[PDB]
Amino acid sequence: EVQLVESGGGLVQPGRSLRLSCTTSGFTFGDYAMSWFRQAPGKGLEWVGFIRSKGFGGTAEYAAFVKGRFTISRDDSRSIAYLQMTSLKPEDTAVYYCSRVGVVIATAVYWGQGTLVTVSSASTKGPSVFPLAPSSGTAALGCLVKDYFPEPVTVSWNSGALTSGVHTFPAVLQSSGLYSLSSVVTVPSSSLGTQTYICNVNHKPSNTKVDKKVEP
Amino acid sequence: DILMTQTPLSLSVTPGQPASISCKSSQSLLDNDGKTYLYWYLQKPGQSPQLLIYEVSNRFSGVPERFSGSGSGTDFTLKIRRVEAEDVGVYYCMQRIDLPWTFGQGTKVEIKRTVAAPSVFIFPPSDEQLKSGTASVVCLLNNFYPREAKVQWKVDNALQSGNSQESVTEQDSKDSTYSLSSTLTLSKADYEKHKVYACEVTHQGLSSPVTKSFNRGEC
Amino acid sequence: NPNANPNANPN
Repeated sequence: EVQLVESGGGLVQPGRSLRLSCTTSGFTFGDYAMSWFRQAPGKGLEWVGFIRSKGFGGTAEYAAFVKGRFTISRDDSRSIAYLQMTSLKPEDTAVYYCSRVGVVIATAVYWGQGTLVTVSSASTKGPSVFPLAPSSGTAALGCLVKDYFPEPVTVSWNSGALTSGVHTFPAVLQSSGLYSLSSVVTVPSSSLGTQTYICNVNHKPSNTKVDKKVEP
Repeated sequence: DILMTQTPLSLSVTPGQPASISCKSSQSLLDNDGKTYLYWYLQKPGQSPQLLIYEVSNRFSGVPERFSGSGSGTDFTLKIRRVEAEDVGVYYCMQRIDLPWTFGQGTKVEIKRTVAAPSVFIFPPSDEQLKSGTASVVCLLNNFYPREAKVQWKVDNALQSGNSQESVTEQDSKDSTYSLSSTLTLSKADYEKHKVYACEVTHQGLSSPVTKSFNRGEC
Repeated sequence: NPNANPNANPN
C-alpha cells in the first residue's frame, strides 16, 4: 500500500529555518514526482512546489510566494522527500502536505496526513482545564480548556468509552494570542451521580495531560 | 496565474437530491497534447484532500459512480447525483496546465435536513477559575439546523458586545446538526459587579427566543 | 508552459 508520512512540523520563531520530511513506502520512490501543498488554518488549498523524478531531470518548481526561500529536495536511496523552509514569516503558518504525483493521473493523487507548522513569536503554554458542571430528560456537561499555545489539543471523555453526544468545539484565538476551546457531552438525567464523567485533555506541544472529573 | 472561480461557494443539499458545482478558469485548460488538465478534489472535515475526478471526466479508482465531471475549455462542472452524509466537506477544482498549479476557492457542501431547534444550556464560571482572576460564562446550543443562530449576552439587562466568542462544530454525521458554544469572558472584578447573567438564543426552529440565566452566587 | 509538467524534462 502507498504510504506517505510528513514530519518535522512544530512552532518556530519568525526568521528561522525548518526542514520537513515526507517518508514514503510501498512504491519505487525514484520513479515518481513528489509535491508539497499547504493549507493555512481555515483557508483553502495552496500548491507549494514539486520535484520531478530523476528520470526527467530531477528539477523542482515553486510557487511565487516561496521562490528563493524554500527548496525541495529528494533522497531516492532513503525514499524521502524534503521541503527546506527559510526566512519563515507568520503567514507561512499552515498544515504542509506531501503527495505522490501520478503518471497516468499527473496530479497529486496520494496525500499524507500533513504536519502543522506554526510560525510565531509566542511561547509554548499548557492549558488550564475548568469544569462545566451540570445542574438544573437530558443533561449537558463539559470542560473548558483555556489559554494554551500553539495548536492543537485533544479531548476524550472516559478514555474514549463515551462518544455518543460528545461535541468538541474548534479552538478560538483570544485577544491575548492564546487559544481556548470547550468540549461538551449530553447524557441522560438518570446517570448523574450514577455514572462518572471525566474529560481527558492532551496538549502535546506542552506534554500536558489532564484528566478532569466533572461533578454535578 | 490562472484564476479558478467556483460557484456556488456553499451548497445545502437535501439527501438523495443532486448537487452541481461550477468551475470557470481564466485561460483554457486544454493543452496542445490534447489533454485538459482539470482535476476535482474533496477534503472531508479534518481529513487530507482526496482525488475524485481527473482530466475533466475520469473517476479516480474507487470513487462512487454518483460523482461525474464534464466541460471543456474554460467551463467545467462537478455533479454528485444523490448526495450522502459522507459527501460533506469542501470541493476544490485544480489546474496543472500552467505554473503555478492553482485551486478554486472551495465549495462547502452540507446536508440540508429539516429545521431543528437548539437545546440551550448555560454554565457559570467555575470557582477554580474565579480564584485565578478571570470568569468565563459559557452558553451551549446543542444539535440544531440550520447553522445560522444568534446568541446575545445580557448582564443585568445590558446587552454585551466585544467580550464574547463563538465556535461551531462541523455538521454531525449522525443527525446532520450543528452545535455552538458562546463564551463571555470578564475579569473577576467586573464579574462580581453584576448579578444576572443571561444568554438569549434566536433560531429558525424557535418560535420565541430562548433565554437561560443565572444569578451570580445563588445556586 | 512545459515547466508545469511534473512527468517530463522541461529542458
